Amino acid sequence: STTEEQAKTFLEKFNHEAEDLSYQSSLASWNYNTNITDENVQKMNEARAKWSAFYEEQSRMAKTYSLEEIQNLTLKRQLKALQHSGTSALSAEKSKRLNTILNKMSTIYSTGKVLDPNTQECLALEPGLDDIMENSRDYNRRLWAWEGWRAEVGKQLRPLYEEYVVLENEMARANNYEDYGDYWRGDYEVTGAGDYDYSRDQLMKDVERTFAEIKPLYEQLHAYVRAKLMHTYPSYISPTGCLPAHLLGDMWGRFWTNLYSLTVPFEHKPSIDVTEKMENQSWDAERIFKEAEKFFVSISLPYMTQGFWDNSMLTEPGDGRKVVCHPTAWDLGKGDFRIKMCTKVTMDDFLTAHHEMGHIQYDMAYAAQPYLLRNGANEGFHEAVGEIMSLSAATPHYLKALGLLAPDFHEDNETEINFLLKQALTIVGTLPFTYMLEKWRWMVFKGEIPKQQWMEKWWEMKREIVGVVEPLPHDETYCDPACLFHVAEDYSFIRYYTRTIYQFQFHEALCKTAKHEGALFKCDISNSTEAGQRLLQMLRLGKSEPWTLALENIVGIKTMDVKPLLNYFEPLFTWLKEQNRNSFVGWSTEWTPYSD
Amino acid sequence: TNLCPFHEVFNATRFASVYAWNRTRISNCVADYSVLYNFAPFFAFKCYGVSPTKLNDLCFTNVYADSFVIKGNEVSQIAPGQTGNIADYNYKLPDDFTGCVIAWNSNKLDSKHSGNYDYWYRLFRKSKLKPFERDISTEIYQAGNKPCKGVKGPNCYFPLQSYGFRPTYGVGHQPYRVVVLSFELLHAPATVCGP
Ligand SMILES: *[C@@H]1O[C@H](CO)[C@@H](O)[C@H](O)[C@H]1NC(C)=O
Ligand SMILES: *[C@@H]1O[C@H](CO)[C@@H](O)[C@H](O)[C@H]1NC(C)=O
Ligand SMILES: *[C@@H]1O[C@H](CO)[C@@H](O)[C@H](O)[C@H]1NC(C)=O
Ligand SMILES: *[C@@H]1O[C@H](CO)[C@@H](O)[C@H](O)[C@H]1NC(C)=O
Ligand SMILES: *[C@@H]1O[C@H](CO)[C@@H](O)[C@H](O)[C@H]1NC(C)=O
Ligand SMILES: *[C@@H]1O[C@H](CO)[C@@H](O)[C@H](O)[C@H]1NC(C)=O
Ligand SMILES: [Cl-]
Repeated sequence: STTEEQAKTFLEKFNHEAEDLSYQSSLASWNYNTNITDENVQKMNEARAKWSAFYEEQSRMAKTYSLEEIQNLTLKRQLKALQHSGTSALSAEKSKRLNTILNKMSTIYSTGKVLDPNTQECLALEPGLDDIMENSRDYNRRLWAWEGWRAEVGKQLRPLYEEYVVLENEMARANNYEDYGDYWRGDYEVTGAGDYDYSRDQLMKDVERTFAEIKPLYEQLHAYVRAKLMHTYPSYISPTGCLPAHLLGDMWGRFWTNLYSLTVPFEHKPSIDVTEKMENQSWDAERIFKEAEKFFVSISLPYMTQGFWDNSMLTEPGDGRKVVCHPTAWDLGKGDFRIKMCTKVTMDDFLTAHHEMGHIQYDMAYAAQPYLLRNGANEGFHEAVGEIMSLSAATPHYLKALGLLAPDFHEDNETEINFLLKQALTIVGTLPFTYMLEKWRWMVFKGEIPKQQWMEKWWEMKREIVGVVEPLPHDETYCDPACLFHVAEDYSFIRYYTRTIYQFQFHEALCKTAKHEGALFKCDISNSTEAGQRLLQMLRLGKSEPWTLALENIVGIKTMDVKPLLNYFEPLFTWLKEQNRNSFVGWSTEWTPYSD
Repeated sequence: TNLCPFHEVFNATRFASVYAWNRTRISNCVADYSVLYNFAPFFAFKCYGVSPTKLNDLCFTNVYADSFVIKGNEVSQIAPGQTGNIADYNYKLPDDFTGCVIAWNSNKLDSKHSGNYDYWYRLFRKSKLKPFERDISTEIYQAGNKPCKGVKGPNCYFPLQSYGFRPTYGVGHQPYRVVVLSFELLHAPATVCGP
């Protein structure tokens, strides 16, 4: 009458019997995203229905086995995931209504149009209205064209989200939680290990300390952007103050890349554009990732299996099939590794291929781990690991080595300054907005503010740390944060904040072992077999051991810091300080634009 | 010399599960092991006991053969004196067995589209399989205080599981036909001796 062998045998049977139901369920989805038609969706749903029921019925029997008697740590780590249930905790009504609410939010975000101009011009949200937002140069046009989304979709989605908050507040507390914020933060908690313990309350302090050391760079960049935008758009945007909500390229202000044309460091000079060197010298789609596989081999990593070059789709359909292609890299299960991507000859496809191959190699690295541990250490490792090598492959040294750049080329100061600013506009432009959104979400899930003051506090305390002002007031009739797709579909936003920090620490730690002397923004990791082994040590670890042990293995520092991130942008800060000598850095929140 | 089983035991159409191997006793025959090279490009030919150089001129009393169909990761598990999940519950080899092991890949025949469910491998077993031991009859494994009462449910599972075989699996999960050849010594006038 053993008390732990029972758990061991149950886990063994689950592991050995859950692979057949999952491989053929994933293959149905793969066949769906290669020829969309009536039969393929039917097959995908039919295969997913066979696994949803199995997963819902295995948890009910895994819950019986206690988590206190069990002693072996790698058994509790696997059993904890299966013990935790999902939406199958609320009663019949609270789930048959929650599912309906979620579907209604998805539908109402999907459907939307505005009619600002003559009746015939009822431009929908995408792609015409998005294009005119990201390309126009005006004030009245943008204002009267995108007052629609924050005043119609927001009004549509107020009551449903108001009900959703109180309906899902009493869903986490069923699973022994304080509020939904605890459920969201539980993805990082690791307990039961000595000297490796990270509570939910510690992550808040970690984020609040991490955000404090990036303020000088953001303030300097904000001052530079404001100074340029005063010159570009006249009679508006007061010389000292905050930026308007619109006018910043993308609507929600997540990215700042579309303002690159507005703000360029040094004009009359060309950036590195390796697209004609790939055109005059003929180069097809196969070699585009064949050379990437060559690079992965050069960093001393295993080759790609033959079960990848026969079946994976790597170009335009070209045979009458209708498929919507976005760059992904599937992991079908038992030994299968496939990549689907529409390839065209530019840098964007090249770097995207590098990213997808990097993270599919990460997926292949931990293939030996059981089914319940075939994932990254945390939810932010895959994207950061993939992006590290895309960043490392963008250097001019590696490009010259591959033969794409002229041998008789010397990297000028202006070109490297432009490259640094182009990366900064997209990297540091998302950090304070992501932190803003996640802080507001957490603070509203905890119920700190009343439900009668939802948008007033949102705008007032966004104008403080993001420093973006909003034209005209919104007196609790306009659900503003609902415009984002991630908020409407209930997706996590912390991953994007921590991914940048993780990748910037990983880059420095990896290139210190590669023995590169000089600047960090032109550092390259190739022909570095020992560095490849150091990285593979972390990659092969999997999720068996707590992510901070992986952090210590790859780097050696338990906590996460921004000093590696600040090392990359030191020349940018040094130059920008010299550029700003007659301007006043700061976003004193006193002026408003809605003064009639 | 006359249609010895050394070829007719490899070209068989349907093989057996790993727990019901078809042992064959090799009668009087000549031990020409260099003609097996004319049957397929084998994947594994390494073999223990006697170095292959000396195998040209040797003689023994009787030779026994066993046939399986197994995955790829478990090919290295059939080596003597190893521990695992198939080498200790379905087929265990003696530590000092003086025979040879041959295995070759068969994925264009053993794997069908939409899955082929005709092979099995045991997973649950109370004791440990002694070297050269077999058992085919299954019983509902007792993994609980409550008696199984001949049925499944809580703590009572089914040992045998079907080998999932698909034509798109990686090299790791490709079916591999396996034949194990072992030599025996007695105190009788020997029958099989090499040329
Ligand atoms: C298109 O659909 C057919 C349905 O018969 C199926 O073979 C597959 O999903 C697609 N075929 C090709 C060649 O893309
Ligand atoms: C937990 O069990 C596994 C086998 O499933 C074993 O390899 C591991 O060593 C055990 N944990 C410890 C701490 O020994
Ligand atoms: C790696 O070494 C080879 C040696 O021939 C060299 O050609 C290649 O450019 C190197 N890769 C780099 C420097 O990225
Ligand atoms: C780049 O460095 C050179 C080094 O002499 C200097 O002359 C030039 O002014 C610099 N350009 C900048 C900092 O934009
Ligand atoms: C066992 O061997 C006998 C004699 O060769 C053969 O006829 C029979 O079919 C074999 N079993 C299997 C699984 O084919
Ligand atoms: C197996 O049988 C087929 C048909 O007789 C024959 O062509 C083949 O040569 C045999 N296998 C060997 C010994 O390679
Ligand atoms: Cl805004």
